[PDB]
Amino acid sequence: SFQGIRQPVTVTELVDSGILRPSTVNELESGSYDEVGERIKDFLQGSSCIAGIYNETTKQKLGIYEAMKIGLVRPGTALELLEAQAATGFIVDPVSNLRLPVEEAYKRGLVGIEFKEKLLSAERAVTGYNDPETGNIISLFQAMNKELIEKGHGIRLLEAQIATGGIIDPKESHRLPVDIAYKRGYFNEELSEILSDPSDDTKGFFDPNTEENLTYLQLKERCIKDEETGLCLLPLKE
Amino acid sequence: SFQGIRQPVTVTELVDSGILRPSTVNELESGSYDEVGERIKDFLQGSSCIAGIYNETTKQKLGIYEAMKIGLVRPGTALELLEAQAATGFIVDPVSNLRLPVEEAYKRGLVGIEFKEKLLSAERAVTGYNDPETGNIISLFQAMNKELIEKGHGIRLLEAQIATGGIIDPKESHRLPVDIAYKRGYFNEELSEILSDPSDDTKGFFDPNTEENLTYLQLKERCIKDEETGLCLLPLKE
Repeated sequence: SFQGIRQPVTVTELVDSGILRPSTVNELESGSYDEVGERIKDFLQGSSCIAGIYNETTKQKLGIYEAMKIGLVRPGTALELLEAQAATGFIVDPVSNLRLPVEEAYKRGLVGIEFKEKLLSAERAVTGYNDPETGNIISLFQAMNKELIEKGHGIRLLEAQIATGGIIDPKESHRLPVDIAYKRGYFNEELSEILSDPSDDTKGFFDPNTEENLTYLQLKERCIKDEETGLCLLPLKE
Repeated sequence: SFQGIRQPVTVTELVDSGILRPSTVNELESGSYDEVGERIKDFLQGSSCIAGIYNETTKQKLGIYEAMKIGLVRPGTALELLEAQAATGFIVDPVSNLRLPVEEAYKRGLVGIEFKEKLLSAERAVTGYNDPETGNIISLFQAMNKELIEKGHGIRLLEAQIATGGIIDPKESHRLPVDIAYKRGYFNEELSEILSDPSDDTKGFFDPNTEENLTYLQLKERCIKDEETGLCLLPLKE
């Protein structure tokens, strides 16, 4: 029925997901559909992330890669935002307002050849990883529980997702309330505590201006919204 | 130890609350406290609400009551924002940057004599209502389950709270993760669904500009942040 990150989402799947109320279905059959998917938008694909940069100097908006290609953000911090962009679904171009998978983005010149390989791994936190035994699609979380990636790197991707609608379901392709995420084994309370009560390890992202470390949630709120796009933008200088 | 809405909050109470990790406690004996309460701020008192107004005309920021006293917001919508303010803990003065209980606000001239009685009831969704038989402090939720208030009015206050840190615990005086709120009988999934999938019913609040109905979450994102205060402000005109 509705459009998810990659795959379409069934109306049943969302009601089971604790997203839509049993009544709103009896209202779709004998009702609209462009408004329902408009009321439950943040779950289908998610809310805005740090789409681009906006430097006070020229008053222009820029993608993340373009700004590092011209010296306004060191290659280092560029990777983080472009990873958190991948881990939520799509790479973004504020100028044109495009949202696209790593492969498309690379064709369109929105991301470097040097970054492409890493941005192709952080996107598996969207479409799923693979189980060494069984070859079955498992969650980023289940991938941390089987030791296929560092808890610092994995944790950094989970907060990018939680700060833009909730943790994603690999199989169903959409955002999920924290409780359902717990029921389906894709997150837990031990992890919520690490974000609510951050430490010096969980300071994954770096703020260019104030030059300090913080969480996606924290950095994201340091951003300004755009009117014709809505995409949150990180203000910079020089 | 930490400061809550009204009452102080024990370090045990927060760990039980699924808020602080068991390690951060043993790390309170070993070097801070002004930073811990700075990492878990949104729960202690909460995030910003719609504190005031900002009219494009004069470029000034105003409290909600002052704007209706000069004609820039009809008495009707004034009540909504001043109720949602009460139901989150404190009434707000963007100009001076004060946060205060209804009683103090009324002395200070931030709210009218006509509104005082209603703003004194919506604050019970903060400090608790009273159970007829046994006269014990019950949750706003429990007050809805015993028919002491309309589900439309009660629902409108729960979304004001959820959009600013989470539902509040009357007894403990702080915000709570949705799952704990469920465990303690202060919310449920049947209610999350009404917010995630909102209707013409759960549209409680009115936007003066676009002139339409929406949820606190939606209206709040239509707001701009302030630099010296951080309080979200609702932009208007005339």
